[PDB]
Amino acid sequence: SGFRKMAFPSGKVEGCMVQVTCGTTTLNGLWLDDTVYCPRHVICTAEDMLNPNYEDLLIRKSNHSFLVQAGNVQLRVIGHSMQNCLLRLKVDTSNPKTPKYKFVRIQPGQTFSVLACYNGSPSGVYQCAMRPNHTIKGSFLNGSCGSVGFNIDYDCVSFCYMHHMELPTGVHAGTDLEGKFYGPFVDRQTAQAAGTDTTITLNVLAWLYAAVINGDRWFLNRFTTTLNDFNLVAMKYNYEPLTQDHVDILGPLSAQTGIAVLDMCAALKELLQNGMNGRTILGSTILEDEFTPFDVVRQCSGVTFQ
Repeated sequence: SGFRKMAFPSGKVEGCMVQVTCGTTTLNGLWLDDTVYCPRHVICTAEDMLNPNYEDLLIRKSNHSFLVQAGNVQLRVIGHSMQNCLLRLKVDTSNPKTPKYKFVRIQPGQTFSVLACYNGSPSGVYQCAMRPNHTIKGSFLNGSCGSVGFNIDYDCVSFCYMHHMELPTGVHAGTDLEGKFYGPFVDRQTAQAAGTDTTITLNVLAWLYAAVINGDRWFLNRFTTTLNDFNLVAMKYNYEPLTQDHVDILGPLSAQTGIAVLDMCAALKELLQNGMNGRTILGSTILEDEFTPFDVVRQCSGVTFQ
């Protein structure tokens, strides 16, 4: 029993974190095999960040312009190249702790674990959801750039996020491990701001299924709804439209609980229109949207508390 925002064990990632310094700028890097990946803005000073031309700034650097430190050991850079918004620093030693891994670009609404790091030293781990507006509500301080996001599938680490910037509202923006930003953001100091966000409908439904699996049905009702009628309510409450693909994804949870997807949608519609009347669901007083259908199946029992 219980239901918590649960991160994946971070050990496999901790062994890959290093520190990268260029000039007076230091941030984190990810060391896999003989390559260290880090934000390319490590080559920028606060002043360069106003209007950096990375091609021009990088051509002025040599391999020894970069200092890479793994724990107490200094790694020697023997090559460098830029890939989108990341730098790939080839070093003379292969990381003996490299786990089996993959680079994946996650989609909006999906979740991942973040290993917050400073000076190449892991400091904390927590779960984040990629918001529909392509930002994440992380917890980062100066020096956290290069910290990574990941999911673990068996013993394979699927890296999906590298941290690059904080936006005006305190939320965060970054790239996948190929250096492509999530969202319309860029790695330069501009007036860019997070666009309007929306609640992740599929995740809210998944979590309501989790509540039933864990033994709570107070919020269910005798009604059903069509996808279109549900979506009229979703637009009013700033929820993403429900799609048939979402309905299909919810099949396994619907099967485990015996509650048809559109019937759970009718329950959600009522919760949105009437509120929760002082009650809680899985300990929460609000509708949680940062657990995916996969997250629920991962954490909840496979047997419903009927």
